[PDB]
Amino acid sequence: AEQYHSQVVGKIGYIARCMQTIDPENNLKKIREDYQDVLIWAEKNYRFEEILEASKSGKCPNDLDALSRRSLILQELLRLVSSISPFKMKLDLIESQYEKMKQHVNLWKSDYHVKLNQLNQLTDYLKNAAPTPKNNFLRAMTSVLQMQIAQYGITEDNEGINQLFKLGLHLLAMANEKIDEQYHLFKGYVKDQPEESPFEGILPAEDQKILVKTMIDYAMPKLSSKVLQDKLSALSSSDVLTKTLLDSIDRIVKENEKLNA
Repeated sequence: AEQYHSQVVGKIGYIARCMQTIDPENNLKKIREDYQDVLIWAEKNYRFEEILEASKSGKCPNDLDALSRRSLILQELLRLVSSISPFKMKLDLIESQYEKMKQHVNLWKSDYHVKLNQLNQLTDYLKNAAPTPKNNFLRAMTSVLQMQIAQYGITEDNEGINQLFKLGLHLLAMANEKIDEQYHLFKGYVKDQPEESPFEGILPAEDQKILVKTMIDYAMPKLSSKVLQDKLSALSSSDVLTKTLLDSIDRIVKENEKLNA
């Protein structure tokens, strides 16, 4: 009996704490407007017994099932903001993304939810992943994924975002011994995406250098002359992995075929 209204007070506070975690500076006026009937009981110095009585007498929203459904929506919005960190979504997009989540007929079978699930699976795997070429490839693309979700959201049709999910999950499914398949996937991604330097501002400068060295060290054993070896080493001066760099390596690899039958 009194346990139920204690749950109502708890759920009211949980929603407010979720809102405070998302928006501590009170910038999301539209989302807070949707929850003002709940938030008001936590931003005034009501004591527990007062909110408990407010639930017993109906002065606050006291349908526990309805409060939980509203809470899960806000929890999914917080997960979106948390899952893209260290990248940040602008205020108006946070609120428009919330509106899409709120208005969905079944949010928990939507691709918004499934995309968040699979994004978290990538970041979870990367937590304790050894710095192999495969995982460095995956970390680079997962970071681009987070940045594109922060810019475009998680609800609209985006072939770039789906391709990053696809290629990222494929790297995770690849065996550590399928080296040529890992590089073919990664090189293929950089060539097929539209940005000339798709990792600048997204990866740390040292991570970009490691990617450059990974491409050089992969192609170097194939070369059959010092002249072509020197041309490839001349490319290792680049601190950024660009589409141009990859094409310049492929031209050297192509020239090497003239020295082989």
